[PDB]
Amino acid sequence: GGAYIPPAKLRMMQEQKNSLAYQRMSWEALKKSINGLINKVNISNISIIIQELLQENIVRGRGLLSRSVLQAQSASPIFTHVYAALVAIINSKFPQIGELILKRLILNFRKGYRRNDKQLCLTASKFVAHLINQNVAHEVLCLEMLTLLLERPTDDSVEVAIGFLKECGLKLTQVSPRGINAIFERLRNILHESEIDKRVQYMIEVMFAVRKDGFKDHPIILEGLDLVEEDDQFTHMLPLEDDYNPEDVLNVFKMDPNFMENEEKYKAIKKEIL
Amino acid sequence: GGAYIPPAKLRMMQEQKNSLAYQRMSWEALKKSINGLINKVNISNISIIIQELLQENIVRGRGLLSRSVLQAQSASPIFTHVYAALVAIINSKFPQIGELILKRLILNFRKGYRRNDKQLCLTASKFVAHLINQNVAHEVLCLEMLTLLLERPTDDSVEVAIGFLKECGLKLTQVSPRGINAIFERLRNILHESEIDKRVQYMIEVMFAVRKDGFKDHPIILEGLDLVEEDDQFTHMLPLEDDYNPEDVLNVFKMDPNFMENEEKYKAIKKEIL
Amino acid sequence: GGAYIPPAKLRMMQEQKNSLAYQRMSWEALKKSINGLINKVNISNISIIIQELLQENIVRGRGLLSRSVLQAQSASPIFTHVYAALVAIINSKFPQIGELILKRLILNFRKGYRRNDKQLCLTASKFVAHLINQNVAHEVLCLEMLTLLLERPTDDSVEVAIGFLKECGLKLTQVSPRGINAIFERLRNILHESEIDKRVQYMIEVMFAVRKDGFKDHPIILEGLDLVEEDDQFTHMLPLEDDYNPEDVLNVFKMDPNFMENEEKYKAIKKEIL
Amino acid sequence: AYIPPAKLRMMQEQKNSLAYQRMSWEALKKSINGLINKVNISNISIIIQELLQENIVRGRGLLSRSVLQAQSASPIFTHVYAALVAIINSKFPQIGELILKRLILNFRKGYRRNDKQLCLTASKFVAHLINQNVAHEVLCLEMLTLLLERPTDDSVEVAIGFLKECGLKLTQVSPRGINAIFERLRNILHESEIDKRVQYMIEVMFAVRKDGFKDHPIILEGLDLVEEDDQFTHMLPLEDDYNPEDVLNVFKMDPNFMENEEKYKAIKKEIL
Amino acid sequence: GTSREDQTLALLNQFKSKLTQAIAETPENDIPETEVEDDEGWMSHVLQF
Amino acid sequence: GTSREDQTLALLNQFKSKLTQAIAETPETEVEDDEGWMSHVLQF
Amino acid sequence: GTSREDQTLALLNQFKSKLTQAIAETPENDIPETEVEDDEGWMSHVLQF
Amino acid sequence: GTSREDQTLALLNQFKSKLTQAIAETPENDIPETEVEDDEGWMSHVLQF
Amino acid sequence: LTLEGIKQFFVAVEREEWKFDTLCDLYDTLTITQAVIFCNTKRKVDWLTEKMREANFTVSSMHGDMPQKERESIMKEFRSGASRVLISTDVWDVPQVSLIINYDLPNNRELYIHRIGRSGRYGRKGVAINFVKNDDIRILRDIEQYYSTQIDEMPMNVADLI
Amino acid sequence: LTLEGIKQFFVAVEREEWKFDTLCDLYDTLTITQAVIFCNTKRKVDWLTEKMREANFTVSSMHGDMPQKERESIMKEFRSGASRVLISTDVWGLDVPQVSLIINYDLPNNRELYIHRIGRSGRRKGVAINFVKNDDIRILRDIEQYYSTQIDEMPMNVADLI
Amino acid sequence: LTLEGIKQFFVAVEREEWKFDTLCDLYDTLTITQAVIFCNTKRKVDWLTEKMREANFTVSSMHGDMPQKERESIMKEFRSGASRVLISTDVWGLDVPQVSLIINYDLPNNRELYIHRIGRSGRYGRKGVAINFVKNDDIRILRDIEQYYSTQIDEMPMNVADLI
Amino acid sequence: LTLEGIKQFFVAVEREEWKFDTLCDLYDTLTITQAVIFCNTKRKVDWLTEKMREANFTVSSMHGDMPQKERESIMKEFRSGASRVLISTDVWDVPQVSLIINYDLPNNRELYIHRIGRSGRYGRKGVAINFVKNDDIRILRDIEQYYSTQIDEMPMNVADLI
Repeated sequence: GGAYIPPAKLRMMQEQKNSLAYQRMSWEALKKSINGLINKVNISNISIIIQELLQENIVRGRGLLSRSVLQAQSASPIFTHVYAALVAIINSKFPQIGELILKRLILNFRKGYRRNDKQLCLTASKFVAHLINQNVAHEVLCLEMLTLLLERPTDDSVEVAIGFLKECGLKLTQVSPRGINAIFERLRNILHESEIDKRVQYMIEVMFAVRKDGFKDHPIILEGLDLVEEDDQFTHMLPLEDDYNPEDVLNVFKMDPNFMENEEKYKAIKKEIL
Repeated sequence: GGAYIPPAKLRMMQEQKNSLAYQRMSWEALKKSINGLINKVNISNISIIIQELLQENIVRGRGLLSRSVLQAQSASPIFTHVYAALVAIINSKFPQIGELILKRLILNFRKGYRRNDKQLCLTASKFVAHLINQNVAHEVLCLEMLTLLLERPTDDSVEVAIGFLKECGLKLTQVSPRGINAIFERLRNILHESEIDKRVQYMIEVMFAVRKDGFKDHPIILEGLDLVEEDDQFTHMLPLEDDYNPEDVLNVFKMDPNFMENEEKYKAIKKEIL
Repeated sequence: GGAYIPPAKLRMMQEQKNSLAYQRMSWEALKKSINGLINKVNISNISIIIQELLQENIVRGRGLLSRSVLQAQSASPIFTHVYAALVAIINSKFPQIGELILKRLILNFRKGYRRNDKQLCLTASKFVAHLINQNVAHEVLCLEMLTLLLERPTDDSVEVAIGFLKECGLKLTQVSPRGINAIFERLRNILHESEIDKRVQYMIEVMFAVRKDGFKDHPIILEGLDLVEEDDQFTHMLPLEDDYNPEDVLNVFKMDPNFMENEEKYKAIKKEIL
Repeated sequence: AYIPPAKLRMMQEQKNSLAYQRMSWEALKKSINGLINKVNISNISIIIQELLQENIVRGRGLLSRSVLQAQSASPIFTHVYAALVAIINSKFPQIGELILKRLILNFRKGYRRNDKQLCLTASKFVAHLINQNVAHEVLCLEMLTLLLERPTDDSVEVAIGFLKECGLKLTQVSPRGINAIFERLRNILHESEIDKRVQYMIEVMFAVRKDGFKDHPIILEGLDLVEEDDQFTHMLPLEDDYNPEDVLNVFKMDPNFMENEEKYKAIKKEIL
Repeated sequence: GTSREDQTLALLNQFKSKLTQAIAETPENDIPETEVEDDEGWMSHVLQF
Repeated sequence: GTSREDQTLALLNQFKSKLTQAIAETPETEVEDDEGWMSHVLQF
Repeated sequence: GTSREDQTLALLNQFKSKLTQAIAETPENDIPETEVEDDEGWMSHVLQF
Repeated sequence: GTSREDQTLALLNQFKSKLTQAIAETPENDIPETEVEDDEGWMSHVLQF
Repeated sequence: LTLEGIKQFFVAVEREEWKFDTLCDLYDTLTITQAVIFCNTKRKVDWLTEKMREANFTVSSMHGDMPQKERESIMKEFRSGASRVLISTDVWDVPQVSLIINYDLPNNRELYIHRIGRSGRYGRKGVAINFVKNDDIRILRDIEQYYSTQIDEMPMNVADLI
Repeated sequence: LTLEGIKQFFVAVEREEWKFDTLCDLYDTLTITQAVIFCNTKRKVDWLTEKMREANFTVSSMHGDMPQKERESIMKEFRSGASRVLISTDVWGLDVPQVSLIINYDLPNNRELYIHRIGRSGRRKGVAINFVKNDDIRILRDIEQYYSTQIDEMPMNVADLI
Repeated sequence: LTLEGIKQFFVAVEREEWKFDTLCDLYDTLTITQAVIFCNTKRKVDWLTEKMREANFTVSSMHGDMPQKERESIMKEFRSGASRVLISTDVWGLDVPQVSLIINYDLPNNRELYIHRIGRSGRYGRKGVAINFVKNDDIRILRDIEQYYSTQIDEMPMNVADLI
Repeated sequence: LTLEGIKQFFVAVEREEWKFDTLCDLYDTLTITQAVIFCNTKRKVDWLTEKMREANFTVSSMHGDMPQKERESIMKEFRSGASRVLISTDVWDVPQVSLIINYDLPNNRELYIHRIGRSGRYGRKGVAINFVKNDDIRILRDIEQYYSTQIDEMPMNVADLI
C-alpha cells in the first residue's frame, strides 16, 4: 500500500560514483523504459521502437523484456502480430531473448491448457502462430498443438484449434502441406463421424471455406512487418513437450561485480548492431 | 401431419457430393437460415444481420427472402420501419430483390383492398410508406394510393388513407409539396362537402393539425436506420396500376446444372460486396 | 557368469504371435543388429549400410543406436569422421536420433572434463568437431568449448583445445571467422604473456603453421562423405551449458500396447524414406 | 470545349478603347480570382499589394463577389479572408461596406431559406469581420438575439458556433451583452425543451467561457495588420434594407475610361 | 427538384384518368353486386370493412 | 468604453423592439427566394 | 523443401507416440478425478471451459 | 553469412557471461579442495590429467 | 388466470445438450413477433441470454434477485421493442408476445400457470412450447391432468398451424 | 450513463510541469491496450499529441471544431488500432471496447462534462485516472460529491490491482 | 479504392511548355480550397514548387525519397492549412478533406499508380475534381487507362466553372 | 614373441557350419575397431572374404602365394583404415587390431604363436578368440600344453570383460 508520488517529486528527494545503488537505480530504469517501449510499439513506429530498445541493455534485462512482451501480448492480443515482428527483429540480433520468450510462452500455453483457461489458451496460441509466421519458432510446434487439440476433441478444443489454425494456416500450407492436409482430413472426419453442436460444425465449415479462399484474410505477415530476411533469421526449434525452465530468476535484480565493464561491452556491441 | 423431430436427432439419422439431394438440403437450410435471420432483425443488430444475410445465396433464393420479409412484416407491423431499412440495404446491393418485394407487396395491397381485408390493408400500406421513406420506391406509388382511397371516400377508406399519410407525409412534403397539397385539399373537400362520421371528421381536423406541425412526430427514418446514401440507392418506380407477375416459381426448388458454378460465382461477387 | 553359447546352438532350444516374448526377442535382435552394423561402417560401404540401418526401426531403438554409435566412436576414434557422416545421413531423415546422440555426447564431454579423463575429453571433442563439420550441430558448441578450455589455460587444457581446433578449424573459418580469430589471438597471447613448457609452445606454433597451411591436413569432410546437401540437413543448436537429460530409459526394453501398429507405421515410413 | 490560353493568344490581338474594355475587364476578373485563390497567412502582404495594383475600385463588385465565393466554398480560411478585407477596407472603405452589405443579405437569405451550410459560413465571416474591427459589434448581438429569441435545436447550434468565434471580442467590447447572452443560454439549458446533444454543446460553451475563449483568439498572429486609428468600422445593423448593387458585377462602357484608370493609378501611387 | 415533381404529377394524372374511366366502365357503381373473387377487381372497388 | 457599450445596447434594444413587434404581426407559407426573415425560425 | 517436411513429420510422429502412450498410463481417461494443480499435467488433460 | 556470425557470437557472449560469473561464486578458484563426484561440477573445474 | 384457448405444445428434446440447438431451429421455422423464454435457474437464464446474444439476438434478461424497480426498467426496454427476446425466471404485460418458450420445465408444478396462463375471459391467445427431457416427462403429464388441459406433441406441420 | 464499476483514481501531480512526466511514467509502469486522453482545450490537445508523437507514440487527435464527419474518419483510424492512444477534447460514451485506460490530462472546467468523458453507456469495467493539480482538487471534491461516487488516490501498488 | 463519383477531366496542354501557363490559368478561373499536384519526377516537383512560390503560392513539396518521419512533418503543415497546395510524387488515397482539386501535372507513365493518386475510399470518399495535363504523347496512355479502370475522363470545357 | 598378456579365448563352434554364424554373432555382441581373421588355406580365406564382403564388411584379403611386395601393399590398405577386417593365412603391422580370430586352429602347432602372439614385453594387451570344433579340441589342448598357457572358454559375460 501507500500513495503514489509522481517521479518529478521523487527526483527532488534523493540523488546519487556508481556501483551498487546505481545498479539498482539503472535496473528499475531499464524495467520502466522497456515497459514503456512495449506499450508504445505499433506498425507505424516499429523501426524507431526497435532502435530505441536496442539502445538499452536488453541482454542483461532479457527476462524483463520477455516478461513485458508476454504481458503486453496477453493483455492486448489485437497486436500479437506486431509483437511477434518485434521479437523477430530482436531475435535476429540476440537469439537468446527469442528462445526465452518462446519457452515461457510454451509453458504458459501448457499451463492454460491444463488449467482450462480459455483466454490464455487463445492468446498463447495466437502468439505461437504469429511467431511461427515470423520464422522465430519451428513449424513443428503448431502441428503438435493441433494434434493435441484434435486427438480427443471436445467442443472447446475444436474451437481453440480452429482459431489457432486460422492464423498460421498459410505458413503451414507453404512449409508443410501434407501436415495441414492431415489436419483438414481430421477436421472433416470429426465434422461427419461425431455427434456435435451446430455452431462447431459451422466453424469447421468456415475453416474449409477460408482454406478454399486461400487464407486471404490471414496473411503471413502484414505489409510493413517483413523486416528480417529468411537467410538472416534464426529459427528456434523448441518442441511442445520438452521440459523447460522459464528462468524466472532472470527477472530479479542481482549485482554483478564487473557491471560497468559488461555495460561498456554491450555499448561496444550496440555501436556494431546499427 | 407427423411428429416434430429435433434437428440433433435428425443429423443422427442420415448424412450425405454435387448430387441433387445436396441442392435440396442446402435449399431448405437456406430457407431456415433466412427465416431465422429475419426473426432476429432489429435496430441494434441491423448491420451485422445484413452481413450475415449476404453470406447466403440471396440471388437463387430471392423469392424465399421476399416472402419471408413480407410474412414478418404482415405478422409484426411494429417493426415495418426496420424491415424497410433491411430492404433498403439489400436493394442497394441487389436491386432485383427490392423490385420483387415491391411487386408482390403492391399485388398484396390490391388483393386486400379488393377483398376488404382491413389488417392486410394497414400492414401493406405501412410497408409501402416506409419503403418510400427509404427511397426504395418512387413517390408516385403513395400519391396514387391516397387518391385511390379518397376518390370514393368511405369512413374506413379515409381512416386507412390518413393513417398511411401519417407515415409517409414528411417524405411526400419534402419531395412533392403540391401533390400532398392536392391530397389535403381533397381531405378538406370530403370533410365539408361529404357525408362522414364525426370521428373521421375529427381525424381529418387533427390531420390538418399534424400537417401544420410538419409531421415532426412521424420522421422519415429514425436515427440508426438511415444507412444508404441518396446517391447510392436505386429507387424503383413502380406505379400502382401496372400488372405485375409475383414470380411465385421462385419459392419452389429447382435443380440447376451449373449449381456449384453459380454458388462460387455468388461467393465471388460477395467477396466484392463487403 | 556362465559359458557363452553360439547362436546356432540356440536355435535348437526354443521357438515361438506378437506377444510380449516376441517384443523382447525382437528388441534383443534389433540391439544386436545395430551393434553389428555400427561395427561394419566405413567409407566404401556407407550408403548400403545406411539403407540397411534404415530397414530397422531406429525410432523404437533410438537410444540403442545412440549408445551404440557413442560406444563405437569412443573405442575407435580413428573413424570418428565416418561415424559423423553416418549421423549426418540418419539425422537428415530422423532428427530426433541426432539430437539424442548430441545431448549424450555433450554430457559425456562435460563428465570427462570434470573427472579429468584425458582420452574421453579427446574423443568427445573430436566427435563434436566432426559433427560440427557435417552441419549436424551448431558452431556455437565449438566456440564455447574453446572459450572454456582457454579461459584459465593449463598445459592439459591447451593441449585438448588445440587438438580440438585442429579438426574443426577450417569449418569455423568458413562459418565464423571472427570467433576463430579471437581464438588465435588468445593463443598468441598465451604463447607470449605466460610462463610455459616447451611442449605448449610447440603445439601453438604448429597450430599457427596449420592455419598458415590452410588446414590442408584437416578437411571438413573427406571425399565420399558429403552425402547430404546443406539445404537438406537439420542443424541442431545445443549450447554447451544447457542442462540435458540423456534419456537412458530409452536403452531398456519396455512394452508398448500398440507395438504391431507402430511397427507397420514405421514400415510405411521406411517405404517413404528410400 | 476549353482551349489552353497560349493557343488563345494566337487568335486575336488589339487599339485601346471600346473593344479593349471587355478584355481588360475579363483580365481583371481572372487576376482577382487567382489572387483570392492564392491568399494565405504567409503571403497576405504580397497578395494585398498585387491586388491593389489592379483597379479594384472600378471592379469593386467583382472583388466583393470573388471574396464572398471563396469564403463560402472554403470556410477553413475565413479569418485570413477577413484580414484581407480588413486591409482593403482600411484603404477603400466603400468596398468593405459593399462586402458587408452583401454578406448580411446572404446571411438573411440563408436564414430564411433554412440553408445550414450557408448560415454557418456567413456567420463565421461576419464574426471574423467584427474581430477585425471592420463591422460594428451590434451585428453580432442582433444575430444572437434573433437566433435565441425562439430557440430551436438548429438555431441554438448555429448560434453557439457563431458565438465561439466572436465571443472574445464581444467580451472585450460589450461584456454586458455577452453575459446576457450566456444568461439566456443557461435559461434555455434548463427550462427549454431541446435535444441532449445541444445541451452538451451548451455545457462546452460554458466551459469555453470559463477558459476565456483562448482557443478562439481575436486575430491570429500575422493578420493584425491595421492599427485602430487607421481602420474604419462600418456600422451596419442586421435589419436595415440594403441593396447588394449587383449592377457593379456587369460590364458597362464609361466614356472617361482611360481617365478613370489613370486617376486610380494616381490615387494608388499615394497610399503605397 | 421541380422536374421530378412535374413528372410525378404527370404520372398521377395519368393514373386518375385510368381510374375515372374504370369508374365509368364499371356496371353502375351505385348498385353493383358481384362475387368475392380471389385476385382483383380493384380499380373500381371501394372499402367496406 | 462604457459609452460605446451604452450606445450599442441602445441599438440592440431598438432591434429587439422591432423583432418582438415583428413576431406579433406574423400569421403555413411558401418557400420564397428573398426574405421573410425577421419572423422565420430555423429548421434544417 | 521436401526434406524439411520429412523432418517435421518425423518430429510430429515422435510427439504422437509420446502422446498416445501418455494417455495409456493416466488413470482411465474416461473417468479421471484429479486435483487442480498449478503447474501441469497437460499431456493427458482435455479442455472443458 | 554475417547474420549467423552475429547470432553465434551473441550466444558465445552469453556463455562467457555465465562462465565468468560461475568462477566468482565457486569457493576460491586458487585453492579449492572438493570431492571426486561422478556427474559434473564442470563450469568451474580446470583440467589436470 | 386460466389456460383455455392457449395452444400448448411440447418437444422431446430428450436431454439438455440439444435444447439450444432446438430453440435456434424453432426460430428458423416459425414466424415470431416477440418471445419470452422461461428458464428455472438464474445462472441458466444468464447463460442462455449470453449464448443467444452471441447468435445476435436482441435479448433482455431477468431474474428474481434484482429489485422490483430496476426490472421495471428492463421490461420497459423489452416492451419498447428494442429487444425481441426476454429470458426470465418466475417473478409474477406484453401483447406482442407471439410465443412463450419454457426452456426449462417448472420445478414445482403450480408455477406453470403463472408463466403461460391468461387472466380472465379477455386475455391474449398465445402459443407455448415446452422443452421436455426424458427425466422431466414425469412432471409433464403430472401437470396436464391437474389443470385438465391438453399439451400436444409438436408436429412437423406446425408451421402451418401458427 | 453511470460510473458504477469504473475504477476511478487520481494522482496529485500538483502542477502542470509534472503532468506529462507523470503520463509517461504511467506508460512505464502500467499495461495499456489502448487509451483515451482528455484535455480541456484544443491547443492543449494539439501540444500533447505533438509531444507524444515526439515520444514515438501512435496518437490520433480530435477536437470539437472538426466537422461531424471527419471526426468519424479519425475515430475509424483509432479503432482500427493504427494509433494506440486517442487524445481529444469534449465531443460526446466512446467507440472502443479495448480501451484499458482513460486519462483526464485536464480535469473538466465545469463538472457536468466529467460523466460524458469517463462514464459508460448502460453499465465495461475500466480504469480512469485524473491528473489533479493543487488548484484542481476543489473540482475533484466537487465531482466526488456531485455524482456521489468516490475517487481514490492511486497507489504505487496500483500495478497489482489493474 | 475506386474512381466512381470522382469527376475526372483532362485538358490538351499539347506539350510541356504551356503546362504551367495552363495551371495558373486554372487558378484564375476555378475556386480552389486546397489542391494536390502530382508529378512523376522529383526534379519536376522541385521546379514546380520553386516557380509556384515565385507566383506567391503557399506550397509544400514531398517525394518518396524522404524518410517516413519527415514526410509526416510536412503533411502536418499541409493539413493545418499553412500551405494551400501540395506538390508530390507517388508515395501512397489522401488524408486531407479540404482538397477541392487534384492535378496530375504529369500523367503517370505506369498506369496502375493513377488510382493511388486520384482514387478515394468509399467511406471517406469526397466528391472531388481531377484534371489531367495530357500532351500529344500522353494521349496514348490516357485512353488506355479509361478501359482498364472502366471509368470515363471528359475533355474540360470552358463552361467548367459553372459545373463544379 | 610370447603370449603373456594376450587374453586367449575359445568358443565351441562344434563344427564348421556354425563358424560364420558365430563370427557374425561376435560382431553383434563385441565392440571391434579392426580385426584380423586367420584361416589355414587360401580356399577358405577367399571364400570367407567373399562371404563377409557379401555381408557388407570392408575386408582385405591376403595369402602366402602372392609376392612379398603386393602383400605389403595390401596391408598398407588395411592399415589406412580403408578396410576394417583383414583375413589372411600365415605370412611373414597394425596396432588398431582390437581382435584376432582364429577361424581355424593352426594345423601344425608351431604357427600359433606367430599368429596371435606379440613381439616384446609391451606390444599390446589384446584378446584372441579360437574357433574350435569337436575335432579341433585335441589341437586346442595340444596348444595349451605346448606353450604352457591356458585358453578359457569364452563367457557370454565377455562383453563386460573386454
